[PDB]
Amino acid sequence: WYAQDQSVALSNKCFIKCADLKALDGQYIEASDIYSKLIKSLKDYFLKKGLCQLAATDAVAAARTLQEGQSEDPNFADSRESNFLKSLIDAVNEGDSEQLSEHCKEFDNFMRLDKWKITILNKIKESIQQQED
Amino acid sequence: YSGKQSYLGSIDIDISFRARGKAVSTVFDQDELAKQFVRCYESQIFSPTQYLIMEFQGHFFDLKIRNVQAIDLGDIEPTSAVATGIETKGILTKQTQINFFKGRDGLVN
Amino acid sequence: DMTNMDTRTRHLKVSNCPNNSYALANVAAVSPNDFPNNIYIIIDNLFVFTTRHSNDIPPGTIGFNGNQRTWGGWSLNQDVQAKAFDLFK
Repeated sequence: WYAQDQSVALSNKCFIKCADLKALDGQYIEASDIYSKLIKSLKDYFLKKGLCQLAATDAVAAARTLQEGQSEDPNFADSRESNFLKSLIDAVNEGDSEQLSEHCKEFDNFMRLDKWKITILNKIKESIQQQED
Repeated sequence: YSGKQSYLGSIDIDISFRARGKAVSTVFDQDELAKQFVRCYESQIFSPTQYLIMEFQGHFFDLKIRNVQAIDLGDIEPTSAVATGIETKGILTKQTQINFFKGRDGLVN
Repeated sequence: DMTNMDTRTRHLKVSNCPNNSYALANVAAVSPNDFPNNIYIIIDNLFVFTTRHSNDIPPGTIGFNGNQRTWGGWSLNQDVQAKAFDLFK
């Protein structure tokens, strides 16, 4: 309804709430799509998109989201968030859950992970450990 | 597509532990892996640089075709060079000269 | 009771354990039509296991956990020979 009213900022608040609740609810793909709409805070949107993709065992789409943000948005290219996302993708491709944990602790040390990121990161770790088992 | 070079004369596969924290240093026999690989993937078109997952001894391995040598059925002496490009293709057979090498992990011996 | 049993060899497939509780149970899960319940069976004349009736495994197949495959030098879907056992003799 806001998007019809051309209220971009409010509509963006709304789709942030929708995407966060969807991602917490296991609808990772749909949340990633809403994050694509929100992208089209930007650094944060890129991170979250990749994270949902990683919760959907979708490492390649996370890599593309990273590449998209790096090429299109210079502030995201050099950011800590892009570095965190590449490190997570590398861990996921490596099947290395402790490396994922280490990267999480580093990023927590420099940029506090809110409860949402912690939940999604735990889901990603669990998917790695399940593949290991 | 290939016309005559439709079989594999020699196929080299780099074998890695998918789970490298679980690694084992013992000497691996290429032939056992060859038997099970052919058993699992007989009569299939293969090209180099192909990522695959393969189970062996409860240890799962990523198998990456390094290079493919394509020969026709009838060459007593393999005259086709060991090619690395994706263009070369051949169907796996028991007589293929299978060579195995250090995986993406570099841990397998 | 192990006095009377069909000791005939069978060709059975290795498979993933049906679930973790079965792996903990350390009992070869077999269909009722395969062999009796609560009896010791040998495999390859070397690996001894305790049968237990299990409806999720069809006749002609045996379920194994990871440790047993590790011990036995086996991959999944590997065809093995299974026979009855009787340690006392």
